[PDB]
Amino acid sequence: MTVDFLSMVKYTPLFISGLIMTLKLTFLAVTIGVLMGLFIALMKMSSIKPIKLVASSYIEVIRGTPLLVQLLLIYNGLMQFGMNIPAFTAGVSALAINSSAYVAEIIRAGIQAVDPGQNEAARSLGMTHAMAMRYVIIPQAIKNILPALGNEFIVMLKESAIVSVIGFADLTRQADIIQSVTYRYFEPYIIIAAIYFVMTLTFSKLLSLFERRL
Amino acid sequence: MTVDFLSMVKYTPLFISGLIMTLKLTFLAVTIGVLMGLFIALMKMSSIKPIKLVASSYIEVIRGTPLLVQLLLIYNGLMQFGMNIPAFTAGVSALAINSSAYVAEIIRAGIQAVDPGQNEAARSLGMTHAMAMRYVIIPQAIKNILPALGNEFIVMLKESAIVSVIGFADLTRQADIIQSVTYRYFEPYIIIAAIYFVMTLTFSKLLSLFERRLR
Amino acid sequence: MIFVNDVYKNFGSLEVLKGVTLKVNKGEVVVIIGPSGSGKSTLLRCINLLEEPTKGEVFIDGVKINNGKVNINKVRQKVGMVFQHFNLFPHLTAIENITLAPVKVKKMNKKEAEELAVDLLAKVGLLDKKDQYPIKLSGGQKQRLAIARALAMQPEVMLFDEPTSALDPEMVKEVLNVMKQLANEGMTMVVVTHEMGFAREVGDRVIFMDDGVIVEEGTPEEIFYRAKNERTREFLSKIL
Amino acid sequence: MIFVNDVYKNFGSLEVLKGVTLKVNKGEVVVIIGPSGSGKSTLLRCINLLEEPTKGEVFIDGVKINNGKVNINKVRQKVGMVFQHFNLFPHLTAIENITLAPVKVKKMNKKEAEELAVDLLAKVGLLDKKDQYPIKLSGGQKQRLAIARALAMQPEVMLFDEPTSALDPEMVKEVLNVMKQLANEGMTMVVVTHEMGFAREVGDRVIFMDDGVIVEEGTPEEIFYRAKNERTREFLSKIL
Ligand SMILES: Nc1ncnc2c1ncn2[C@@H]1O[C@H](COP(=O)(O)OP(=O)(O)OP(=O)(O)O)[C@@H](O)[C@H]1O
Ligand SMILES: Nc1ncnc2c1ncn2[C@@H]1O[C@H](COP(=O)(O)OP(=O)(O)OP(=O)(O)O)[C@@H](O)[C@H]1O
Repeated sequence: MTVDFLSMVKYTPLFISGLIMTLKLTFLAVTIGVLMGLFIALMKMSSIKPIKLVASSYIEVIRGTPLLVQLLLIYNGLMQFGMNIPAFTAGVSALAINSSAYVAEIIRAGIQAVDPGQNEAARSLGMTHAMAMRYVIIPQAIKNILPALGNEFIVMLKESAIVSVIGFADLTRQADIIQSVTYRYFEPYIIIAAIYFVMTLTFSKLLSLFERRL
Repeated sequence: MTVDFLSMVKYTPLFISGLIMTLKLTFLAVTIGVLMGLFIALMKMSSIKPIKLVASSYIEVIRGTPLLVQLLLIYNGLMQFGMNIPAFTAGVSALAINSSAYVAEIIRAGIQAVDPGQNEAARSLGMTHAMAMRYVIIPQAIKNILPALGNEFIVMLKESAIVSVIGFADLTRQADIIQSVTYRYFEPYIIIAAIYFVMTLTFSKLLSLFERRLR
Repeated sequence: MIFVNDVYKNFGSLEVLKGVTLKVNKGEVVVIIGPSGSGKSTLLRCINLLEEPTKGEVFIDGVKINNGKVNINKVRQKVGMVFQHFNLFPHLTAIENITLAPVKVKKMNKKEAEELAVDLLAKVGLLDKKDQYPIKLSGGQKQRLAIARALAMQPEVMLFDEPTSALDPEMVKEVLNVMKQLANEGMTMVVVTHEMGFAREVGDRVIFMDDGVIVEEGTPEEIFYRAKNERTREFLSKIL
Repeated sequence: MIFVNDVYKNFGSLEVLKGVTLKVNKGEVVVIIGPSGSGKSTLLRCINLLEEPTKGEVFIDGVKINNGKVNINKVRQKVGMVFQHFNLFPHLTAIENITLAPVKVKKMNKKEAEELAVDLLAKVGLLDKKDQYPIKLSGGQKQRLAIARALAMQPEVMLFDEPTSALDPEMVKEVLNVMKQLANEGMTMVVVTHEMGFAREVGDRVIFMDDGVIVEEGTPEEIFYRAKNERTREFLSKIL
């Protein structure tokens, strides 16, 4: 028809449900993506030439490849093997995976970021690569990484709206659900977009405010 | 059943067609997005408080908001007004718009990037903000900006696989199309993903190569 | 000529200039010295309005230039500035650096501006380098070239913000020599420097700043041999 | 003790050391000088293998350390290094900076290391600053703290790679003094510096490098007052 937002008010429980779904999806996908990513990083630092090459290729592949295709590849691609994984787990796996590569590059970058001088001071005082890393470099690379991570999570939120297409009851899916009973697409989107926005701002507020502390 | 890529071979014309569509979509969306972003930038440089405030809010919103929701908002959201825009034009618009914000921020950053010393030398030589800008500052920001743009396009390529869900015949959509006649999803995806990879590598390589030529 | 009248300056909570007065008349070579953070380069920079005083006023040639009712570009046409870091234009060649402002600000004739530049280049001993780009120049070649550029807009005063501080030691003489030559030619100079040799050799007046204030001032030999104030002595003691 | 034997070094196409030999024995204070790019800090950094010679060998205490068949972590225990840019550890306190390596490399007693640090802090006059972080420290304070830290591992030789050049001039005396004091106490020192006063006052031997080579070397007074080589005199005229 023509615009009516006031009619949209009754559907709040849906949106709130959608949001809580987007949160629960991302919080878990990042959490996994992180732990996965720390692991992939360590592989690229390994002296063993094979392991570093795999982690290098793994990282190079995921980053150079669409999240969507990674989503569909797990969900649709895995069916013909008698696999029926829920939309939820597909999205988490897809995200924790896309997540993992970028987390593995943030780690590496936060280390290379600490001044090469710090290392030289440490080695030149007799400390071994091990010790230098533990007591000097790492404690300092951490302050490099946490900002880029929290900022990744913030990105993963926008990201996660794509698993809507797999029929997951996330914030983006609620527009389909709503319009089915209202024939309205516009208003439920503007609302959802506005919700994504406020989520972005807020985390960005807390992300930069936590950053100014370090 | 079990993995069989060899059966996928006959579908080459489809993939080749999917790619050429991915290319046509991204290329146009960027071409517009850039010019669009360039315009948004100038607005954020306006002395005029209203114009600067809108371009800032525009940029703030598009970046802090999902591409998907932007796609759907254009496609699905516009139906109820008697609007039926093709998937193609919808995907382009969504990209050119999402693109435009990151372009307006790439530009501003490429300018802020050139040493504040340069403006000072020029201003201290009698040159006005205008002159300083034309003859000294901008020529140097360009070498900052072209790299970040070309790097944006590469991102616009991965991005564009999303217009498949809107039923656009892009490279990702080819996996649905194929499976309708094969009941295979896995192989056609691994293929499409492999194509996306190779497109990435190729462009990233030429992007870095063009960087060393400027800097 | 130049008259900085009791200016103050903040950068946020940071009080850098805490009430400073500076008069310099035509022909003077006035050298400003002091510990880091004293306010030296900020004072030096209020002169051509590269900084805006939180308070106080600066008059050059009798006219207040920080009232916002005056064309600031036509002010900097008269007031030259040499930079600690050279701040050359990297995309332009040696000549191109020099001729840019005159051709575009003064609207000089390109042929005339081209002949001016080759003169200045010879003056600062860089003629053989006229076409090369700022990056093939030594730090010493750089600063001398920067000086040529500043002069080509023919100022009545030249501001020097530590023109030797980012130079390898074997490179400081040549830049200091050029500066001295100008002093000898009667150019009005305000100079902020660590090089007390310069003040000794061609300075007319020496200003000692400390903690955002001018704590003492006089002639080179006054300050360097007979400094009255304890902070002056203390500072000089560490550096001479 | 130290024996850098005919080493060469490249950085890509860049030839920095073009065959250099340097022997230094217990007690000598050897100061290396020269123009930018002469090879000075690269030589100094081959000593404890902070650089690996493209060719040639370095022995410390008679044993080759760049044959890949030696524990370099046990080498840098003997050869100390003070850096131009201080390289203190930000997240650690003054004492924490000093006490770290001894505790973790030597496995020292924490109460013992505290007194070593407090001795050293006191020695270099940073006692009131023991629990400050390497931030509330002036650049001069920083380098003295760095020096205490190196000393706490009690090396037999100290490498000084331009310990003063990133210091405001009011800050150079105090650090140079600590250096003099160490020399006076008999510490073996190789020092790369721009401060010829130090070379004069405490140098036992002075090496003049130019273009990746030792072009001339002799005592402070031989080099500063009776230099035989033309390139030696030319360099010295620009700096002195
Ligand atoms: N562009 C700027 N914005 C804010 N603060 C500045 C700026 N430039 C310098 N400062 C600060 O002003 C203070 C005074 O420094 P300034 O360089 O003006 O005087 P100085 O220390 O005597 O000179 P120098 O540092 O050149 O020896 C310092 O604390 C410095 O950090
Ligand atoms: N790729 C490189 N890596 C490290 N050092 C290099 C490289 N290329 C050139 N160098 C220079 O080789 C120099 C040999 O020292 P030298 O004293 O001659 O140079 P300098 O520019 O005066 O610097 P400094 O006086 O700080 O040593 C080193 O100081 C260093 O700056």
